[PDB]
Amino acid sequence: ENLSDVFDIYAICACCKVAPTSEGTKNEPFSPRTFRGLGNKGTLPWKCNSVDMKYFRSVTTYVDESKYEKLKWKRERYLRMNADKLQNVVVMGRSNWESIPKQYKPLPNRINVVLSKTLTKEDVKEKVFIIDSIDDLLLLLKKLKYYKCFIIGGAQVYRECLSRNLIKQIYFTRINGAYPCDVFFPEFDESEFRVTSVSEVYNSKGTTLDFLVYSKV
Ligand SMILES: NC(=O)C1=CN([C@@H]2O[C@H](COP(=O)(O)OP(=O)(O)OC[C@H]3O[C@@H](n4cnc5c(N)ncnc54)[C@H](OP(=O)(O)O)[C@@H]3O)[C@@H](O)[C@H]2O)C=CC1
Ligand SMILES: CCc1nc(N)nc(N)c1-c1ccc(Cl)cc1
Repeated sequence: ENLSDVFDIYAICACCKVAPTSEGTKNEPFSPRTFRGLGNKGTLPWKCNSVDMKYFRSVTTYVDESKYEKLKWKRERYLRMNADKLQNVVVMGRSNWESIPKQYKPLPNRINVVLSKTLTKEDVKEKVFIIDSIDDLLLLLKKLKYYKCFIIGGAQVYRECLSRNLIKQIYFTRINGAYPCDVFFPEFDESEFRVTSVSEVYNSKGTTLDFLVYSKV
């Protein structure tokens, strides 16, 4: 009855502290969420961060063949009632797909999926599934051999999956720095997600950061 568990749908993101503004109705100097800044002008708020990229890459790439068996059965039973290299699935919005550096798209060692009702195969020469909605993602997953399904961006992609309770875990990176932002991470029922992993602190050129993991418990 839990699709996020049956199809191992997780979410991964990186958020920073929002940089204040002296004009407008959007300045929150006492926000209860110190880390809510997701993007700024179609780009990352902090630009580049070697550690986070390394972490994100590792996480969304790692596969354990010695664990797929259990997963295959879990999905077979559900479906009831192709010798393809085992890989994870990454799901992104059109913007995110259009920002990836040419030499990184499609994401290496990963099955890429882009949510869009505008793009077409004719215009994208790279291998990647294009879907109209989350419902189509579900369909795709029901008939696709993969390890885990990672949602990597952006705002609305995250917001629809949460509200539809399709998220088993959340990989949350906390960038410790203030940056101007215009896109933020959506809010969710914190109560149904308990923090199950708290990493040590890390440093990326004076900018500290850490990695958390919440599990729908
Ligand atoms: N720090 C982090 O971890 C992350 C940061 N970001 C940042 O976020 C900003 C991008 O934000 P945003 O424009 O929201 O990004 P998206 O990548 O979601 O692009 C929006 C577009 O994606 C499509 N889309 C989004 N949701 C859906 C949906 N539910 N169904 C179908 N299509 C959908 C639409 O395409 P169409 O119009 O073709 O239908 C849409 O107009 C950037 O600055 C990026 O760097 C993004 C992810 C993670
Ligand atoms: C390395 C950035 C990064 N770090 C973390 N922690 N989570 C993410 N989801 C992304 C990310 C954002 C946009 C694209 Cl297009 C690909 C990945």
